[PDB]
Amino acid sequence: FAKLVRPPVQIYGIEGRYATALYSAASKQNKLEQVEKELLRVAQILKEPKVAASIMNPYVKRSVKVKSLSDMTAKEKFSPLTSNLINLLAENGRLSSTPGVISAFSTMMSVHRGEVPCSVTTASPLDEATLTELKTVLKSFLSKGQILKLEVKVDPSIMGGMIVRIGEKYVDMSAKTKIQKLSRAMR
Amino acid sequence: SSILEERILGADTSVDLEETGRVLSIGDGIARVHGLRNVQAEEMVEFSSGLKGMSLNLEPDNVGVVVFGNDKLIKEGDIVKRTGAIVDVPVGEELLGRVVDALGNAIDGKGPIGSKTRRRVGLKAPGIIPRISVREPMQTGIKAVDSLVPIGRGQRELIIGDRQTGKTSIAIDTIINQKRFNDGTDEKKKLYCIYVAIGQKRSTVAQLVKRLTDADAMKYTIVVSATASDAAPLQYLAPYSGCSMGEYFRDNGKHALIIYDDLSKQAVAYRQMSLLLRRPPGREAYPGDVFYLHSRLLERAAKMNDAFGGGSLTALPVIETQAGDVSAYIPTNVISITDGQIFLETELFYKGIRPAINVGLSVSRVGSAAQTRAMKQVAGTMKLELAQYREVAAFAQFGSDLDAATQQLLSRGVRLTELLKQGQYAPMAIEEQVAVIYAGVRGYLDKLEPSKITKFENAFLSHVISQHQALLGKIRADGKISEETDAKLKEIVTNFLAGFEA
Amino acid sequence: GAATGRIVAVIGAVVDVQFDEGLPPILNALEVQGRETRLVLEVAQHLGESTVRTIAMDGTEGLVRGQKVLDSGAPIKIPVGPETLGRIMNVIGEPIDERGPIKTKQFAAIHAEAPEFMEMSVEQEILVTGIKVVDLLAPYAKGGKIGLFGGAGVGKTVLIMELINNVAKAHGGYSVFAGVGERTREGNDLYHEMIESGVINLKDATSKVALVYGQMNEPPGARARVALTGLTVAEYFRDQEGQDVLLFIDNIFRFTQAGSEVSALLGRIPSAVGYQPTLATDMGTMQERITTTKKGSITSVQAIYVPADDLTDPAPATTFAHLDATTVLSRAIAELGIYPAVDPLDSTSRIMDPNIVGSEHYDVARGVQKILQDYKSLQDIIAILGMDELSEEDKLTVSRARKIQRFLSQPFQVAEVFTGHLGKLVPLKETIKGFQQILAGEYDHLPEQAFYMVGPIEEAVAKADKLA
Amino acid sequence: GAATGRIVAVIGAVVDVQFDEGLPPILNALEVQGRETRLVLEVAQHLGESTVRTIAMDGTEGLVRGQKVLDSGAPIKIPVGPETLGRIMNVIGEPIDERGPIKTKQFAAIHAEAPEFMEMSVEQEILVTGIKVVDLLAPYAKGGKIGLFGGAGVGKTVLIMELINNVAKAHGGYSVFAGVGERTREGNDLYHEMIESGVINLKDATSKVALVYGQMNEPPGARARVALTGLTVAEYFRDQEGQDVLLFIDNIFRFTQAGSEVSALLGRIPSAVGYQPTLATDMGTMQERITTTKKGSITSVQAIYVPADDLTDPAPATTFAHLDATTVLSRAIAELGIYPAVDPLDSTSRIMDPNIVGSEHYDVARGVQKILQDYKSLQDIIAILGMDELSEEDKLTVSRARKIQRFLSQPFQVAEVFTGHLGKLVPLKETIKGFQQILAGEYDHLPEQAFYMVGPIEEAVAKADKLAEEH
Amino acid sequence: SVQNMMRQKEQEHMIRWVEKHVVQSISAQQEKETIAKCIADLKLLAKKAQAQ
Ligand SMILES: Nc1ncnc2c1ncn2[C@@H]1O[C@H](COP(=O)(O)OP(=O)(O)OP(=O)(O)O)[C@@H](O)[C@H]1O
Ligand SMILES: Nc1ncnc2c1ncn2[C@@H]1O[C@H](COP(=O)(O)OP(=O)(O)O)[C@@H](O)[C@H]1O
Ligand SMILES: Nc1ncnc2c1ncn2[C@@H]1O[C@H](COP(=O)(O)OP(=O)(O)O)[C@@H](O)[C@H]1O
Ligand SMILES: [Mg+2]
Ligand SMILES: [Mg+2]
Ligand SMILES: [Mg+2]
Repeated sequence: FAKLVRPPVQIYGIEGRYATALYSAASKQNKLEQVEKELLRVAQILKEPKVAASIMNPYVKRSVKVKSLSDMTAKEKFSPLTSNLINLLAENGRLSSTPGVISAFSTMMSVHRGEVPCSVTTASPLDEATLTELKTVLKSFLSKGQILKLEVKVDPSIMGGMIVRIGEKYVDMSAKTKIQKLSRAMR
Repeated sequence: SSILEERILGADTSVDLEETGRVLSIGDGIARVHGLRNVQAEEMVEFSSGLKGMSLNLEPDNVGVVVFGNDKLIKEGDIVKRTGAIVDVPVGEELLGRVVDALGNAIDGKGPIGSKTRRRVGLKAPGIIPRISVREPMQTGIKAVDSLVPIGRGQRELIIGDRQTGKTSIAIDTIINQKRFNDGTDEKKKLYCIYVAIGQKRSTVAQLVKRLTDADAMKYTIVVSATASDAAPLQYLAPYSGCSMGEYFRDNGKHALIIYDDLSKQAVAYRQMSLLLRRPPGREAYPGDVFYLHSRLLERAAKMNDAFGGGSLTALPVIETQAGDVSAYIPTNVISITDGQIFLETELFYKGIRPAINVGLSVSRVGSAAQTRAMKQVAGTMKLELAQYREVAAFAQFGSDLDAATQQLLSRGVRLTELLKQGQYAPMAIEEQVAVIYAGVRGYLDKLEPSKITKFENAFLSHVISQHQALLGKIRADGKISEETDAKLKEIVTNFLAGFEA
Repeated sequence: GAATGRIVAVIGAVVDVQFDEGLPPILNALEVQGRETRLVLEVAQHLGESTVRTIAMDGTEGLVRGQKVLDSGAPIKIPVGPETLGRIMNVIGEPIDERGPIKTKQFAAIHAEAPEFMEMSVEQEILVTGIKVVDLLAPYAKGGKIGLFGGAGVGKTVLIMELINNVAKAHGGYSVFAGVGERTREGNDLYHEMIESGVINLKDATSKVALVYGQMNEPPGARARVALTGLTVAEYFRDQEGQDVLLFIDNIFRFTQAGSEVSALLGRIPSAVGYQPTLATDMGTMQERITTTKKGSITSVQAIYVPADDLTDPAPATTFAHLDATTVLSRAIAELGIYPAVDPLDSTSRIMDPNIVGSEHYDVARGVQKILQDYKSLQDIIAILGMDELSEEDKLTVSRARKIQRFLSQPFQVAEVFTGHLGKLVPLKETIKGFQQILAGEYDHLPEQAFYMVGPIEEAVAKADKLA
Repeated sequence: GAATGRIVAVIGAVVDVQFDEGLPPILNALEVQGRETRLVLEVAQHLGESTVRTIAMDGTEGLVRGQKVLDSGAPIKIPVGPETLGRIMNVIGEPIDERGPIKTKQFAAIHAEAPEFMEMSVEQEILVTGIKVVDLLAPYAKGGKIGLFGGAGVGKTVLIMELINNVAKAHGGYSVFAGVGERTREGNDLYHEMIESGVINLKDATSKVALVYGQMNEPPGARARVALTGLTVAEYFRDQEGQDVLLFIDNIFRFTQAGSEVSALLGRIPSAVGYQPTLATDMGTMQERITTTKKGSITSVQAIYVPADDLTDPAPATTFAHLDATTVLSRAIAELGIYPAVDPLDSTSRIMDPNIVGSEHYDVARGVQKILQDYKSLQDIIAILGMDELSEEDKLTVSRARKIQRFLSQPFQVAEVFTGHLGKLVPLKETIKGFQQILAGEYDHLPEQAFYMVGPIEEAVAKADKLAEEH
Repeated sequence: SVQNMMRQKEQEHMIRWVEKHVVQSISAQQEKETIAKCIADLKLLAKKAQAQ
């Protein structure tokens, strides 16, 4: 056997077996930034009431789901190493988990330049003068030549603060600090 | 009130970045946590609500975590934090006279314990160089223990038997009986004690603190308590925490004692806690390393050499067995870790021998025979006179008559058997033991009746403490029973026997 | 409407349910919409990515996938108060006496914690019952747990119908009965025997006993939780009213037998002979709330079943650490005819003590076990060889310990309808006096058929007077 | 360093590592970085995608995933040679006695193969230890293999520390004591019982023993490889130097039993009563390296714990074939005060043979065992008929048999702190002569209490005169 | 024994009065929360500065 390029996520399960065999095969010949553009076009033709009618049908035939997608994957735009991959999943019986692999390849390819975004969870939204700081003072932490991304979700049970999660960091400043006043009642 | 306001100004609201793992499941105590990259094994992790837990399994996808508490405040999607410390409990002499839970928080309500030093529950037993042999005695005050099956200081002795035979009472007369040394003057005859309650309901442990506080026994012990209501990772952690307060004493000079009541309930808290972590079962669904569970515990009970401090740490593990069968799985794995045993039975308890000790089977590696010098004289001959009895005294159906030949020897046993019986929560001393044992082996009781020897004992014992106090002080001071001390006792038994029954 | 969920999988009584936002915390209640009756699901697990696994209280037949499920917000709550007396309930607290609703001012959740260390009461006394085997050898207390271990067909409930007939009449406070997994005609003859005898009053508010019932027809998510229901009506009468309540439980084994029937389907590797991995933590969370405390006093009497007549089985043999008294019954005793078939050698107490039970009583206690053990320790030789190869002293612990076994059998009040013999109650002081006259040897001429099924000791010489 | 792997899964004492470049073979050693103590992991399986499954030799606390792992290129390499005498050593070959390091010039990797069929010395001898049950009924052999069975508390640490006194001081060759998982208390006596007795000398270079100690406070992967650090020091003295060695191991059941503690965590289906499915294979891989070839000799004495006195257990009953001589201690005999507890009707040797020990030694020890099996058929009659119903010939049997049973007992020298008696050491020519006369009838006129705890038969008449004078 | 029990019943009520009253007092404020956010920025601005 041979050694392979290490993906910077290393997920597990039935996704990350096939979603690393694709990352290692396409990182050879430097086919990396191209192949995500082709995997997002099979990511639209999978959801079709004739294509998805037999991509998850058990009772069609073991063989005719191999010729029907191989004729489909080659003619319209592309003939890269993905045409072998769709032929590889279909030859094994893993056609049901096909949307799982591309959602697994996307999170594996995103970290090659991405951030795994933070999650500010405070209140009803804010103005521009207090948000463009937190979209810039959250860039002062990382410092590795990167372009940050973010999510926002509103929760009122946190009464008077904001929680944020840069990766797996969780600097919590909120109204948990009422429960921390148990030490007054704790002798 | 000034107390609540001063507690709230001393509170520190420090904030820092944690290291944090989202929860993926929570059921029956196990919380498989996504995230938690740099976590150690056996690290203490802290949930959001105030709970606490210990990450046992490491795995590439998830991280198995068991909870010290209750799993109903924890919902999928929670936050698990990082402390940064393998699991440790407070330690010191400042815990003396308290009842504490399995992580060192007081459940008596006398307040916060002021403790300064913290010691792990997973530390290592000392090896071959820093020990020494067993020089000293440990007095229990039982008369069947101190004479026939003695226990040195630093020796693991196993009290084994059924339910409701005397296993807890044997190890609580021992707690009471060291009252006389602890108010004395020398710092090398004391014995500080520790009781670990595993799998016991709170209407037994709050009742044993009563029995230990009228006799003022609680001023020199600690009670580490993990009741049957606790989480199954809290009954597993309790003897490893109680043994680590014992090694404040032993690693600083003094002498400790520790009772595990019991160790058949620290095993079914390991069988359950490590089946829900998906570990494959062994025999009786016990894990692979129940022998490694008990062995890494019972080897800290050392006896250090005198260039380290010379301190000792006795241990008295209790084991409950089913139907009196000693060939089970967890009994035999712990018979072969301890130096000697005390086999408590049921047919001894009911025929009348209480404390129900099988003195035939209660073997003991004698601990360099540190019985004491005077007891060696009277219980050396007692050991052989009782052994001579047991070979020949099991007929219950007589046909022939040999009063010159056999019936003299078996009359010496029933006078020494009915001498060995005792009461409850009233333990003797050693020179009050030498006196009453002197009168049994020297033929000074063969003209009584055996239904009057228990009555003969207390009238004898009250006469010697009252009228003969300077006699017994020459046995305790000089150690031995001297030949002139043999002379003075020869009249006292016969003067009392002249006017005992009148 | 905090959350909406659809059934996803159904295996027996373990319904799976997926939510979309607002996951319920563990041991909430969920309401299944679209049924004729009430169907309440109680959350047990959290299986990952917005999906819970629940255990259902009633039957699950007729459920389809996608069927909606609504979130209550709270655990199973029941109406508790002084109007609960004389009413029968089920696991979710609905009146099954067909006499209309139960209207109280407050509601009590099924799941609550245990009392602390510093809320325990240590004071012990003696509750004299009127049974010779229990008064002499193993005395009950006033505020402590009691167990009645026994097989199938020995007498664990005829014995519990006496400790109502002797203690719940002369009681001053209230009373609570619970039926966990035993048969339903016996739960009907406790309604038509407490209405006739004035304990249930159908017409006003002068009733003493409460009732709670989940029997052996329910699904096993109900038998696993009916015992926490009668345990909650017997805590309001302790903490908030401050009374002295009794509590009779029969049978408490089915809290555990019907907990290893839903533990296989939750995805758990089994422990020894087939039981759940958590056998002895759920028992120590139910039993740690049945306590006497500083605010009241509950005097528990629990009947316990031993499977296939085995006392080393893991379900009976972990109950023993939670008791104070113990009355191990036996089968081979009851083949002779000694009823109540109590094992005198296996039954204990914590108050049998010379300072508590009195130093005269304590010596008739330990002195009658000594003569009983010595009859057992010769049964090897008597069975093979014969009676006639014994000494003369050990033909006098054999003939005196067969007069003592027969003088422990008493006719009960509840058993008059079986055999037609008058139920006898003895006092305490006439049993100590009546055993010292068998130990000292005053009755050594009377036969052994005269000490059998009589009350106080003067009937033994009267039965001996009859046969001549 | 090569193949600096990384840790992924620490579940118990079974760590799995993942290698980027170079996969190491089975049975190697791996070095976990960044720890102040030395933790050694040995490779055991190859899983796929370049991950191996190892076993730690120490505590697995503080093992964070993603931690580097080096590789040495060989199995564990201990010190060996002549300078390892009077020392105590670890499983991975380190000092544990605080005397400094072991300065040797030769290392031996602990995984070797059993010597072939054409390197097998065939000769038998005899060996005299001094005990009247060993030398009469189950005699040893110079170069044989000797196993000491029996339960817990019957006398195996005494009978093995008495033979260290008897044989291993009057011997020209060397000895090794390997402690495979026993009480650390008992590993402090024998270190000090042999400093005052000259076998260990702490200032000069004339010691004659080497110690290997990994005890029962150790994780169960390190209690499976002190059985092999023993017979790697005890093989350099046989092969390389042409000497003669003695092998003392206590206890060898903890080698098997510590392989059942990591079987299912490795990934195997467990066999019968709970043991690993490789019982008689990992055992016989080790018990064939303890042999006498044609370059030297080894006389091996191993203590064998029988769990719960159950001899038909699979851990002892697969050890009865790797041994020449079995001495089986019972417990129903040591309850009668008889010491050594050795069962007369269950011990057995190979050289009990009328062509090696002679046709006078053989006729005696086949009449001692024949009168003791004649006893047990009478003990079932006594329990019903009583003693004074028997005939006058059968009364003569019970009296001699109780005289023989008491004469098999002998006061050891290491019972001078337990019983207070004085020790014996009986020669072989007196052992045969004494037992020959009790069967004849030349001591039918004595009490039985003369024979209890004596040496030669001439001391058993010097007691029957003192009993009659003090009468 | 009466002096101590009436202190214990008073102590728990005194705690819950301060605790249950602060829930509405922290909920009503709307101007100081904007003050509370800028210091929460400045704490995080201070927090990343000591790391790197
Ligand atoms: N020295 C004694 N003499 C007579 N009776 C005793 C003595 N010690 C204890 N007992 C009695 O024996 C009974 C059982 O004792 P104990 O509670 O210590 O047993 P146990 O086996 O520890 O109980 P458990 O099985 O619940 O742990 C108690 O009722 C006690 O009063
Ligand atoms: N005191 C008694 N006197 C006579 N017969 C009894 C007595 N107690 C029990 N029995 C007999 O034993 C049976 C016991 O069954 P019961 O007590 O109803 O339930 P369980 O099977 O739980 O013991 C009764 O039907 C009755 O025939
Ligand atoms: N000469 C002797 N013969 C038989 N037993 C003895 C003798 N001297 C002492 N003993 C006792 O027998 C016990 C045997 O235990 P030991 O041999 O040390 O461990 P093991 O459990 O490995 O057999 C010792 O505790 C000791 O007290
Ligand atoms: Mg106990
Ligand atoms: Mg019934
Ligand atoms: Mg040993």
